[PDB]
Amino acid sequence: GYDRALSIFSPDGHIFQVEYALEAVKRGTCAVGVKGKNCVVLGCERRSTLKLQDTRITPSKVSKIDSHVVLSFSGLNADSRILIEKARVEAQSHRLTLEDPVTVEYLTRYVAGVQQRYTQSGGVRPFGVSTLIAGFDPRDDEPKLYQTEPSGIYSSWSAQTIGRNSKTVREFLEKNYDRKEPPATVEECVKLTVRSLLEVVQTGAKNIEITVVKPDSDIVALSSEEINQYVTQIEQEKQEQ
Amino acid sequence: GSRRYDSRTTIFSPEGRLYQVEYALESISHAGTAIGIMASDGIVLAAERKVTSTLLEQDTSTEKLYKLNDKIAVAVAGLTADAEILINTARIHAQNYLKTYNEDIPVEILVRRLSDIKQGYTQHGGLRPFGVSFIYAGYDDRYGYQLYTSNPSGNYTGWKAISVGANTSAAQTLLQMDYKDDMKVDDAIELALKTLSKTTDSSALTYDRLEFATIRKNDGEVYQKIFKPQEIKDILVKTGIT
Amino acid sequence: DIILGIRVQDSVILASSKAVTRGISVLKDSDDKTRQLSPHTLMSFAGEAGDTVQFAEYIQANIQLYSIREDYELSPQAVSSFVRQELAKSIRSRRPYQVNVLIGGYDKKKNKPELYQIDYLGTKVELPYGAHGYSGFYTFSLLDHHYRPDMTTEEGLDLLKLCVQELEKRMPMDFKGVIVKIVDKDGIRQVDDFQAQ
Amino acid sequence: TTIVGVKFNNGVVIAADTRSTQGPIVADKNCAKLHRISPKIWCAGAGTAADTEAVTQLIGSNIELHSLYTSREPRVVSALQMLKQHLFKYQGHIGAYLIVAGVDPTGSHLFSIHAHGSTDVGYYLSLGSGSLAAMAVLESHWKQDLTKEEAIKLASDAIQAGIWNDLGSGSNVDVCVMEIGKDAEYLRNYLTPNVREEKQKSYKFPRGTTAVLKESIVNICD
Amino acid sequence: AGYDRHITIFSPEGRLYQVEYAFKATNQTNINSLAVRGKDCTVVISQKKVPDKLLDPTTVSYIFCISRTIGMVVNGPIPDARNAALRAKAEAAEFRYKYGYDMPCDVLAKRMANLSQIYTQRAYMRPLGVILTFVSVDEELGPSIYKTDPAGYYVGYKATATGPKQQEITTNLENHFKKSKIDHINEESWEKVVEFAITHMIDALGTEFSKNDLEVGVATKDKFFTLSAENIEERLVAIAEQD
Amino acid sequence: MSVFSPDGRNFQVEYAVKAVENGTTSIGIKCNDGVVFAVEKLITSKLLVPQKNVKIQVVDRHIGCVYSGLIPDGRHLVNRGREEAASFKKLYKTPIPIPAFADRLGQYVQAHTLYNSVRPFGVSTIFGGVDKNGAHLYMLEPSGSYWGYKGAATGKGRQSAKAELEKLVDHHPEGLSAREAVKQAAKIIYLAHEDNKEKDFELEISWCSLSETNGLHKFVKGDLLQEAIDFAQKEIN
Amino acid sequence: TDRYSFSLTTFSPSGKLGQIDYALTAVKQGVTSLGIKATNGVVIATEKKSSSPLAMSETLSKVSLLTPDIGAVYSGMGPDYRVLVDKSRKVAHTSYKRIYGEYPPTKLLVSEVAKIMQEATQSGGVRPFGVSLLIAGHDEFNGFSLYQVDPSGSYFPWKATAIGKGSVAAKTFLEKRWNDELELEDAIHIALLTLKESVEGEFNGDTIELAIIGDENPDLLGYTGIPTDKGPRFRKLTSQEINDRLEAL
Amino acid sequence: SDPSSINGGIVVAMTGKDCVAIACDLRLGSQSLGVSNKFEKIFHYGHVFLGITGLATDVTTLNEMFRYKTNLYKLKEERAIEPETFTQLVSSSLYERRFGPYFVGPVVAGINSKSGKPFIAGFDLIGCIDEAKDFIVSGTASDQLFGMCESLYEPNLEPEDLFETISQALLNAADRDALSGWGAVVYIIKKDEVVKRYLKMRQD
Repeated sequence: GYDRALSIFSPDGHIFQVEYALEAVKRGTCAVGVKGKNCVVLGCERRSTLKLQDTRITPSKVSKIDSHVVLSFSGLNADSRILIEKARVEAQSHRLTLEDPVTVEYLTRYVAGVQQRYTQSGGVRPFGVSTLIAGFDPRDDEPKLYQTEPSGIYSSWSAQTIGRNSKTVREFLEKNYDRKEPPATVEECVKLTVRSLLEVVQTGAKNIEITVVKPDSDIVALSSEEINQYVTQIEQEKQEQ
Repeated sequence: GSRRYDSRTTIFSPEGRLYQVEYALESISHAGTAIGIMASDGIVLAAERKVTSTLLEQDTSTEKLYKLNDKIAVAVAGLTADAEILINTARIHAQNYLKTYNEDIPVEILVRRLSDIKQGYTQHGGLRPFGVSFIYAGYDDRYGYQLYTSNPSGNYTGWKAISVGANTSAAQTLLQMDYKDDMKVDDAIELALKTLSKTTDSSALTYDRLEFATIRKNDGEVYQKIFKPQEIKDILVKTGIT
Repeated sequence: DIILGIRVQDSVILASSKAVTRGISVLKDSDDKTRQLSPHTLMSFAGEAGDTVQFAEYIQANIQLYSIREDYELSPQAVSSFVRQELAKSIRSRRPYQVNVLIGGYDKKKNKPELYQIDYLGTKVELPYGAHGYSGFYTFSLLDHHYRPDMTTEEGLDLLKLCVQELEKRMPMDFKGVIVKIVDKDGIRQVDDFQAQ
Repeated sequence: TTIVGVKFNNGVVIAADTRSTQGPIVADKNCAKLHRISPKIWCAGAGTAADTEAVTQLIGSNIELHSLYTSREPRVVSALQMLKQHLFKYQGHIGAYLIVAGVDPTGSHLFSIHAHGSTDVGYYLSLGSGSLAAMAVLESHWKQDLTKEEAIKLASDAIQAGIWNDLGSGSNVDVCVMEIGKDAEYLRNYLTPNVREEKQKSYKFPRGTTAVLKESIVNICD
Repeated sequence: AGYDRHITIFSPEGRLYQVEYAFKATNQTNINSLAVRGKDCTVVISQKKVPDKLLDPTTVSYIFCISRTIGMVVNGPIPDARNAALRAKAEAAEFRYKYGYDMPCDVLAKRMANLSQIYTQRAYMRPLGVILTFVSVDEELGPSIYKTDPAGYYVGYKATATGPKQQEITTNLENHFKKSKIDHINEESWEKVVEFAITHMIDALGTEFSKNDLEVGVATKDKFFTLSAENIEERLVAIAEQD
Repeated sequence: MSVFSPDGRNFQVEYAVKAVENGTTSIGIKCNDGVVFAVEKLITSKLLVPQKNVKIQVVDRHIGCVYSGLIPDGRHLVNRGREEAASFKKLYKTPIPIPAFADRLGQYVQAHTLYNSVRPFGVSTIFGGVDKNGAHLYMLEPSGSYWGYKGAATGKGRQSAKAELEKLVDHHPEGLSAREAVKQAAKIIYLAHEDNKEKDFELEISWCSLSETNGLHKFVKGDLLQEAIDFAQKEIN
Repeated sequence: TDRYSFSLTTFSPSGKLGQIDYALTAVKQGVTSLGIKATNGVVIATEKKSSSPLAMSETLSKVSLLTPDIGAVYSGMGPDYRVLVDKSRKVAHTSYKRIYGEYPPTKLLVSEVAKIMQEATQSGGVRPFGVSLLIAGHDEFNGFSLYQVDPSGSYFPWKATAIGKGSVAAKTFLEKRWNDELELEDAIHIALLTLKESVEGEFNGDTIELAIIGDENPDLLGYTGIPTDKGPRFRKLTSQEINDRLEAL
Repeated sequence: SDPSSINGGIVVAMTGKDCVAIACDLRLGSQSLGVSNKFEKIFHYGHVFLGITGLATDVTTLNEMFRYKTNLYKLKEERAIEPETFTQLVSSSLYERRFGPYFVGPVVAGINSKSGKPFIAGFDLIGCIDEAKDFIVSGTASDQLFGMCESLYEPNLEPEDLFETISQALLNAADRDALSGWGAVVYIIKKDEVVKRYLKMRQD
């Protein structure tokens, strides 16, 4: 029925809609993910505004695709839900015809592929979302982290951030992440993740959420007391002149 | 040249927002206000109906509060007619779930469904989005009493207390001050009414201009009450607004 | 092939024949005719060749999807409601899935074990014990007699073994014995030692 | 079933028995085989009951809608036409043999409709198991130009013929009379010749006769 | 420019300019028609103009026999009028088949008017720039004139006229009916009713007509037909008696 | 394209006419028992193989069509026309009557003035033939308008033709022989060439007479054609 | 084929659904019509404004029966109203009579119509309906209802209201004349009085069209023999019946 | 062989003075094999009761279907659905699958909340309604149920007797059917209340 071309080339070679989709991401809550030696962590800014939320139920920014992979994101919330659902289905389907779960790249390629599809199809606008897929390939202990954009582009990163003020925390991660010595422990990697958020979050502890993924479907969400304990550690260091 | 009239209802603005969604929200800011408050043993819905006339049959006009099923209700802010289309889809999704699984639908599952339906008009079909913001009140056996909101963006979130329509900044501020987590239903009733009374663009808050409902606790089972115009008036007295 | 199931005090026990016969040759004496749908819900199955597994796997996958989406475990009741609902569609389908299943589960909320029998027409019924095909004919007589709702898992395994001896003695097909699995509050595990008890 | 239609000088009348059977069994000893399509167009059916009712109510739903659109009273030919075209499309798989009758602006009418799609016209007609018994009477006593009363007696005698001799039909006689000027008069159980004689003894049981294992109240409230 | 001028959508005034424009296109043939009713017949008169000598005058007509009983006259461009006659004929034929009887003049008018209404709501279709005046001697309502337009409107008339000088002709008849005090030309023969129509047209338009400047359709029970240049003239010679 | 201007007119249809007008000129003449069609074929160059670029089309066996304006549109319409005349014959047995056929095209062309996703035809089409009750000449405009004719013409030299055509109508009230009309139609093509004079032209005449062709549609070729050339060629001076 | 698969009714920066506002404006210009609810019946009415003294007013019905106990009336674009009655009549069967074997209740039918009217706002390539309907009706479990429906598909139940041209004036008039003890006869009388101010021309049983939903009329059923069917509650008045009440007035 | 003979069982309903009664057996067979002695074939929706004999998977589906439909009805109509309306609903619903029907014998039983009238009805698998005012039978022992009800029934029974009549009519019919029995249940319906009782019977 409705097939008008919403994503098309402008005279200088840009596809305006995709760019304006990234703009939506720019206004998303900073999402971040860094890889450890034997783990991967995902941190996520949450607006500080309403002390009136019900945090038990309000959709959380980090989502599981399978038991061994999660997806974080920035941009339009409602668009994200649609990417997640499609992802979890492809996950369950890949097991059903290959008898083995998806590799983090395959899942990513798949999701990025879907994003790409909305830039090149009629009647549809691209996804106003950019993502951070991370996990461990089955029976593998080498950690993985990817990012995808509305364009449909994707690539692997040792550490990455997306969203509002992402520009600033990558600045922090570029100077603070030694490739040769990646946060050995689970604790170092999480600390490093929080520190990069405290440049941007403003009243840190209260409005941060960290999720820790380790090999063999070992994923846990940190309870703010545990996260807060990391924020008091940050004072100590900085509080020494 | 049939393409000259296509308002392109599903595109992004340079800043990265969906014109049509923002504009839908704009008209929602003029709809009569609706409040939602959650207590430890019940939930409360309250709404100012902005269609007001003495000849209007209040005893009948189900304009803002509707029931999706036995344990879930909504409060509407926007185009009544739009909400009704969405309501009937939800009512069914509840019944399809019931039939498939023989358990009532958990409250979030139904919110997420209805919020995706909206998110779609947002990304394809080139149709205007549904001009509705919903407040969901429900109780299931997993998360107990729950409260949610959704808007034309297809985005939904959860709350302890929340408002939609006109004067939400105002209403939301008053809710932060006086809401406490231990609250008891009866307090929420008085808080919702007090709140509307101080945000109404009217000389006074009268029963004729209200719709009120509660979700409460036979035993171990949940009663859902819609107040008739007499009940709202009575309730208005005790509270000390009359 | 033999599909049996019995619900005791704090668990559900499933027995399922290990033979797979195609033609006049027994192609396999080791087949495990089951699938774990969810951490506390197990499903045995018997019926037409491909359909049997194609159905079992389809359900499993679907339940695994529901599990992830909601980050929750569906009650054994809801799973069987869903399963019937599918088999019910099959019957007026172009080509029906001819599969009979047993669904043993442990309801973590209500803390009781539950056993559901559903035949390929979508006939669900909830029982203390069940079977599909002729397995009922030789065993039921004994299960009617000894079965106690307060039985222990050990007591269950004995009454089960006795039912297996009857089948072994009076049933003209060699089914190469059963694989026994137990579903309880701690999940599902397999009794890898039923050759002697 | 035994059904008939008989034309009289100023209109038309139709009649039917009231025995409804499943094989040799009598499911209902008094059901109505007289169906209204429109106030003055009634229809008597035989064959598969669900079909005669569903194909009647359906056409009558449309006939109404048509009458509303066109602002004119519905005609027997419209109801005839719509019926046969439906039945035909279904190649006989809708088991509905009918006698459609009534008055409309163009005068009075009487038609037959077979499950396959064919229709016939006439002054006296019959369908069902009694189709032959009734017709034996009709051929015996129908004359041209008969009064409303002559016609009702005749249509009623043809259904008795059915009731008695035929085992496919029994119980009572229903009649609907459609006179050109007047309102249609549906006379349900116009005849009740078969009343069960008083039983030889009351079978009512001394309370408690029946063993009860357990009791319960049931909850309808909210 | 305005988009609300080009497709079938509301102006801020609550109007459809497209509909209004289609009303203008109806006068584009500068032809007037009129219809009146007898004691048991219905007559329509239309102006016929064949300025070009190269045109076969026998093939120039805005009167159509829709059904055997329904007749239709059109004020507007021939392509759209033909688009309508075809439809109407098709509808007339179908209604017969399905419901067992001849489509009544008023029903066809309602139907054709429902369709006209649709082009008025749907933006992909334009209205037809025509005004259909249907006529018959109905078996229930008797001699009948129902006329539909581009807005989807239709009503029944005692008599009517349509075209550029629609108005002159209309007030002529309104006047005639004040004295008459009735809803029809009290005449037993259709031949005298056709005469009457032609007279009041000559009066209303203030113009004399030859056998070739007119086109006449007539409805009687069971038949709707048109008169020839001869049937017309015989009728035209009769008007030379009193006047 | 389906838009009404405030006046009541449709500008697209009016423009489509412009495209017709600036095309070559074609005409048709109704004779006593048939019809004749002639068309002006401009020779842009010696490169065009003479008398092997046929522009007059045959529908069924008995209907001849000719068009001035956008040529491909004209074929689209003949193609449609051929389908139409075939369905008819398939159902009703008889070959399609001329008026019947004129309306089939009439309705189809009109349909292209109903929507704004569709463009109306860029041609006026002259056509006809013999049916069970006589000869018929028709002309159909981009608007779907069409009427029966005694004579018809359209294109660059239409007034030139129509002037000459009115004169035939007047100086022969009793009728017109099919052979007369062949010759006559050639003259009218030559006089219509005075306007489009800048280039050399080629003539193409087809006819459909009950006596001369049996009701079938056929091209005037060789012998009979050369004399029609002649009649006109030397009458021009 | 269609090409307008996109919405022709869209939100503006201010939050307005332009075309709905414009459709409402078309209804403003419509002829005054109104409804009044009584303890034992509902009444609806409007002025038969005629576009020619040669048209026969009787042929055009502005007051129409949807179901035996429900009736409608409008103000605005007639043709849009006409097609709505056809669609409304059918849905009353397809979505109800044909599955529950009974006519739908008043509030549900009004919903089926709002539903239709809604879709003309949101759907591909269409403008909203240019009418506001008043629907009067009675069902067994709710009693006599009075409903209004706008082009948006919004519907409100009323004790009495008026729409069209003189609407604010009429509702003003009605707001002071109505009360919960009215008897049909009295409401009929008030309706005629409200409509007097809304008419400049002649005012009689031929220039007025007025109908009611009240008692059941066996004389209007068409047949006898069935004791559980008493006739429709919708009853349209004749010119005569009206004038009897105009002398009295 | 016959889809209405695989699983078996029966349902029967009656009317007495100001009340109605509906009863069924509890068997679920798989042909000759007894499978469940707890298969209740009587369901309710608001104050309307429905019995469904026949093919168990269809019985179950229809309950699940009518539950759904009646809820959407209550939500919209704002009231509970009445027996007369429901009966029509069941018939539409069954005829909807005219050429692929559910293999069942439905029985409707309830009292009109408004009119205070006792009402009951029967149907064939394709919807044909029987609204007899005395009794309704259905299933694998429909032949026997007619036998019992015809001899044992009398109008205007008082609930406490109506209970005895229906109970004996079920019990003795079931005991002459190889595929019916394995326990039984009887509902007694009044405007005020509903009482449900399980009966003691032979288990062979």
